[PDB]
Amino acid sequence: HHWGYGKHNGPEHWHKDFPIAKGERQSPVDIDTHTAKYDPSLKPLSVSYDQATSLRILNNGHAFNVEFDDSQDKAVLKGGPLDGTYRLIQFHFHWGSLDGQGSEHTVDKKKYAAELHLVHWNTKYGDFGKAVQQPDGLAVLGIFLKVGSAKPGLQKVVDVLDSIKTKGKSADFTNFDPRGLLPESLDYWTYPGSLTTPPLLECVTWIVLKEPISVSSEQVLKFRKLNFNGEGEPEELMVDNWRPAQPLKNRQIKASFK
Ligand SMILES: NS(=O)(=O)c1cc(C(=O)NCCO)c(SC2CCCCC2)cc1Cl
Ligand SMILES: [Zn+2]
Repeated sequence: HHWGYGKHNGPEHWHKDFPIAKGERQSPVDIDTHTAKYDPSLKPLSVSYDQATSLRILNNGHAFNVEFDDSQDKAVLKGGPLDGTYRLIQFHFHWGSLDGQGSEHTVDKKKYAAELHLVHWNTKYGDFGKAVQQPDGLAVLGIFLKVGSAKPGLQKVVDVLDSIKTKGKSADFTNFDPRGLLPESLDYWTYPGSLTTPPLLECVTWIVLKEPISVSSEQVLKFRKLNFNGEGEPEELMVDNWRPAQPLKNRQIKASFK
């Protein structure tokens, strides 16, 4: 039946329902750090999350989303490679069954334990659903996670996961500050790509930070206790919910640094 990450419905099957899976600007990609060229014309990124209003956390059967009120200009991304203003709508993660895999992007073929995606939509198109129909509709800030020291700012998310164990469960999640998930440096790579989940639309400017954040083994172990299945169905741990790297094709990855 429906797409997922399992034995029979995972990434290698998605093209049959979503032929753009084999398109010309698919994500994620391996970032070859020696080939990415420093681009002096990029700007510092502007991440303005001071007025971010979180509302709720949802297990959607693929990952979990932390949702924001995007009905006004509050939490916005701009600058860097972007023109105009992009509003935060949600964040989620991809992660592995073991610490040696889980990220979607890779760096010189290195896999991180997990990757955080902060999803934003371009306010010139009025709403998220119109934005995903445009080549410059979305901007995703991607952040790698390695296992080491705990990330204090992640603990509020970790502790609510037992309340949204299974697909379709949600919980109130107000007053969460996403600034606590950022690394110290905003040095980044950028390229034109796609959603990494069906429908795989080619509507995303990717901005991938170079500096990972560190989370503890105990924090990532709580992610791995979530379930892909619904309540009362046989348990399928939510692990390995990442799409592998796709062909770069006719694209350049640009560096904001060096
Ligand atoms: N992994 S990613 O490329 O950052 C990305 C993921 C999703 C997303 O939440 N996917 C889960 C299955 O729908 C969404 S929202 C989703 C996709 C379009 C229709 C609305 C649901 C947007 C992005 Cl950019
Ligand atoms: Zn994602």
